[PDB]
Amino acid sequence: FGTNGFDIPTIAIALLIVGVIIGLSGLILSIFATATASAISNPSPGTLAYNLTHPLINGMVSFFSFFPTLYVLLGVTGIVLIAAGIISIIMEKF
Amino acid sequence: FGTNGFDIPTIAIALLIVGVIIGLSGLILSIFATATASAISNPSPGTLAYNLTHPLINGMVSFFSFFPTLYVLLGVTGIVLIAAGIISIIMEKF
Amino acid sequence: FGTNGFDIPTIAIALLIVGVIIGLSGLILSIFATATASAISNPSPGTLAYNLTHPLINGMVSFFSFFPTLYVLLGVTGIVLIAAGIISIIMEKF
Amino acid sequence: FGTNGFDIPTIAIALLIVGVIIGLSGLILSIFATATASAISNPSPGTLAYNLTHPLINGMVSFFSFFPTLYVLLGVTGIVLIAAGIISIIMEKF
Amino acid sequence: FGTNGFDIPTIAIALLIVGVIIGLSGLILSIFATATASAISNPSPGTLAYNLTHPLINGMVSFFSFFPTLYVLLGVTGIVLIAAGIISIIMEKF
Amino acid sequence: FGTNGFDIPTIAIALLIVGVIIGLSGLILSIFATATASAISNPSPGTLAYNLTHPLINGMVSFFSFFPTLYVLLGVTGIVLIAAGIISIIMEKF
Amino acid sequence: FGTNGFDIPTIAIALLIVGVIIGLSGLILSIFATATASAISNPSPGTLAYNLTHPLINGMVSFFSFFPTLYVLLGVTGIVLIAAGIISIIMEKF
Repeated sequence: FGTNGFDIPTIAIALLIVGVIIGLSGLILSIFATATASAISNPSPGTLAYNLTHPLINGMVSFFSFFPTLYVLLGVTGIVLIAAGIISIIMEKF
Repeated sequence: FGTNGFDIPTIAIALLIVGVIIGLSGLILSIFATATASAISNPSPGTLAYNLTHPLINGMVSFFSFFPTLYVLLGVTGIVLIAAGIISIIMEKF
Repeated sequence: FGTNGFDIPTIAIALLIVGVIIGLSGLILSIFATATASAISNPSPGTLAYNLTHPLINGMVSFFSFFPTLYVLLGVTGIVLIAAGIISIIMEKF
Repeated sequence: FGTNGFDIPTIAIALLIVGVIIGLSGLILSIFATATASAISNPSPGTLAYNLTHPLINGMVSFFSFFPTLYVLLGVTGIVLIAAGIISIIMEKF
Repeated sequence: FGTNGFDIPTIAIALLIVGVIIGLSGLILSIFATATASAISNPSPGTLAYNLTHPLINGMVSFFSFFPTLYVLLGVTGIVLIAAGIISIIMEKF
Repeated sequence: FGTNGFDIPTIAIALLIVGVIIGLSGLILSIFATATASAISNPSPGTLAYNLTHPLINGMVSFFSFFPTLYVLLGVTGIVLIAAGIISIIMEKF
Repeated sequence: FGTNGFDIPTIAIALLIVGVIIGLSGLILSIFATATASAISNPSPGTLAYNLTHPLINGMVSFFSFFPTLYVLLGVTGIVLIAAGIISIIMEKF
């Protein structure tokens, strides 16, 4: 069901695959982050260990804050692909 | 039953395939999302784990909100294809 | 019974095939949709699972609402084909 | 009684086999589950053994709740197969 | 008594075979289902064994409810075959 | 009863095997966990043995809490397999 | 009196053998169970010997309750065999 490479069933299973992969990734990251939070303690506000450890958790927070926008881009990409498929169909179907 | 590649029975089974695939994808995603919701807990509003986990679920929500429009495009595509088939029939059938 | 490729018995069996295929497709989709409806539950209006699952069923509803017009186009196509056959007969039969 | 591989008697005995196998599986699982229920006791709501054992029975319940939908899919599959056989007969029988 | 592969006596014995096989299958399934019904008991409405066993009998009921439509398809198939035989006779007998 | 490797009776006995194995595993783990609970005692809240033993039982509890989600994944896997079988049937059965 | 291995007199003597063997087995088991019942006494409800002996008689009762279903399966098996013989006769007798 297509013209050259645009196959709606193929697109459907592609959406299936991306959705399930994203779900599993989120699940794994949440589970692992729980373990990380359990592992690290809070020694003291101003001792040696605090100076040693604080920037690490800061970078953790930063990167995990960067993720959402990445997910947004991943979401938008598929609309572009499907639109291109529609346009390619239109171009030489007539 | 056609002229070059437009076969109404073929289109019918194509619709069959896309419909069943979409149904199965929705079923699987709903079932898996139930498991995800069960797995992740709510630690606290302001502790370390909250900072660690919140953007992930935010991205989850975002992507799952992006899906509906994708399904809409997938729905519209077939009308374009069938219209092109009708026009191609008309062009050289007379 | 025809001139070049227009054969009324062939058209008859073509109608046979398309009708039976459409019937089977509708039957299968209804049966599967019953199972889908049974499988998915309603967790709560505002919890995590609702946010996780609602757009999926929304897209389901949308696509299944798109189907009827597709069936309409499929229905109209055959009239065009048969009319073209009649015109082709008329053109060089005299 | 068929064309290439579609044999109604073969389909009949296939249905025979699947039905009897499903019956035996259900019988065995029910009998074994009775023994499981008899074996495990209820120590106390909050002691060590409860913490040790509860998630296991929870997973038991979950998986046994997953079975019904699997049986539904197994039921639907045969309709698809028989429909395909009918369509294949129709295609080249004329 | 035929043209290429359509033999009315062969069709007759084919109907014989399918009928007797279906009868035997129904007989065996009914006899075995009686034994299944005798074997499984009703422990209690809400105890562990009920949670352990109920979905199994639910799936049993579902699949056995799916059978009738399958038998209907099996019944309809032969009409298609015999009609195709008649049409094939007509095509080149004249 | 299939096309290449999808055999409904084979799937049925596969479900049989997985169900019975899961039942036996749960039975064995519950029985053994009872013995574990009986064996270990509670020395005192703050003595040497408590410091020596508490993290071990903590890890026990953690892992046994991880099991349920694993069982959930195992449950979901079969739906994916059966759906793929149905789709593979549909693809080239017509 | 048969085609390849299906011999009605052989089946008759086979039924003879199975019936007489089952009768003798039942006779022997009943006679021996009478002796068992005579041998074991009832010491007291709560003394050492009761704790020592009760699960044994419980298992006795359980296994003897399992026998009836086994006899049912043994009964059903022969119908399957004879039906297969009839079908095999039908297949190539014509």
